[PDB]
Amino acid sequence: MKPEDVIKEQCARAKVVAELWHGFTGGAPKAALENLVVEFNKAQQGRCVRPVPQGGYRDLSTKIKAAFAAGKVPTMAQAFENNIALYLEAKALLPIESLGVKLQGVNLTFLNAVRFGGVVYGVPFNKSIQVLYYNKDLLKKHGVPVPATLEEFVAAAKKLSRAEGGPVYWFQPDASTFAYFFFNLGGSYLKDGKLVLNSKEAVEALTLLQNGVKEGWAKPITSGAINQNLGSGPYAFSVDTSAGYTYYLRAAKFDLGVATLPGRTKGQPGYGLVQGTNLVVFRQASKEEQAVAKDFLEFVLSPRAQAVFATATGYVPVTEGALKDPVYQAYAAENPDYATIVRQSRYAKFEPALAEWEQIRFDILGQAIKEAILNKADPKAALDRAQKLAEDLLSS
Ligand SMILES: Nc1nc2c(ncn2[C@@H]2O[C@H](COP(=O)(O)O[C@H]3[C@@H](O)[C@H](n4ccc(=O)[nH]c4=O)O[C@@H]3CO)[C@H]3CC(O)(O)C[C@H]32)c(=O)[nH]1
Ligand code: NA
Repeated sequence: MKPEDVIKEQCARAKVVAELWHGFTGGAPKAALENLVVEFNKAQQGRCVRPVPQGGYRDLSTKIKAAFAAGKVPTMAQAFENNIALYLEAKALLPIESLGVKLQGVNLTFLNAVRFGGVVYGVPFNKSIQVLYYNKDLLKKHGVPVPATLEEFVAAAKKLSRAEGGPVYWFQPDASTFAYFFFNLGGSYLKDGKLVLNSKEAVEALTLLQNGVKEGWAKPITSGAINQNLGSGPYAFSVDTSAGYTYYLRAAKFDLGVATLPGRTKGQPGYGLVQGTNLVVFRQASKEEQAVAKDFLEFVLSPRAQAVFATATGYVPVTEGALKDPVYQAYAAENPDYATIVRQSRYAKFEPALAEWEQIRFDILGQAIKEAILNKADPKAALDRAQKLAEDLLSS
């Protein structure tokens, strides 16, 4: 019996059920969420959370949009910072501390990101950082150190690619991969509060990827996740969400490494994109539903729940207390990758929290990166188009 079967049963015998719409399609993240919910439901007296899978995160936002039109929101959902900004336009969200959920010791990297007009509207739950995944076997084979700088990263990819006869830096042509290169070549999306997609650092970042493809050291992955493509051709590195850890581990036929991101200099690791989601609570939910939300959120923020979630998935523990939990400690003592993910979570950048950001990152920025990388569109012309489309979307 799967944990979602156990939850369906707990929920059947409950007098209040708080629905939690999420965007986990399976693997470790879906299992860890459900296991956490099973445990919460068991300590309650007929008060339950029902996790409802809505597809991926994009399917999730579309389902929540539909929910607003219909006037039937769930009690909780996962949200990106930009989803929070959008739901706040609708005034759809309960201030988190109005529930009496205590947030002291939540990492300010995550807590800052859920604060709008000084008010916290989300609980950091499943927060990821990009890390460098690598093939320790293939690097040892050719005597190539883990690269510490972007310069060493490009040299390693070129040297390994020539040795193995194939592009060893694997990347998705998407906003998430672009963010790593953009941020770490000095880029910033907002200039005096205006969204700029076509700055010289944008052009430089997209050019580096496109030159990578031409020169034969960067391999665009067009079909499924990087971890879904492992096994065809030599692989040295990717830059990818920490929540892909269990996916990399299950798929890898080689000894998997995790490192901090290459930076401009050895003085500091590069910045990683913060991804995954916060839990929000909808004004429309009943007093009783909101009360279960309140208890669920205190449970999810407990050191044990965060320790178990983070060690099962590769997400970043969102609390100082999680790091002092002995379950976390015992995982970290036998697996240094958990410390690597925490170390990398210190060098952490967000995309803009604009209501329209979801549409822009996929259908505009995402497209322009695909045009340059897959159709050999001029990097600057592809981003000049993106800038034009985003300004049309954002205008007035
Ligand atoms: N809607 C919307 N999505 C957004 C936004 N910002 C970023 N993202 C997407 O967040 C994903 C990273 O979030 P994360 O929770 O760190 O990782 C996910 C999965 O990515 C990852 N996974 C799943 C299957 C698999 O084979 N491998 C694997 O690594 O496991 C986790 C649960 O699904 C990226 C994925 C993307 O959709 O291509 C674009 C990115 C936004 O603002 N809105
Ligand atoms: Na999955």
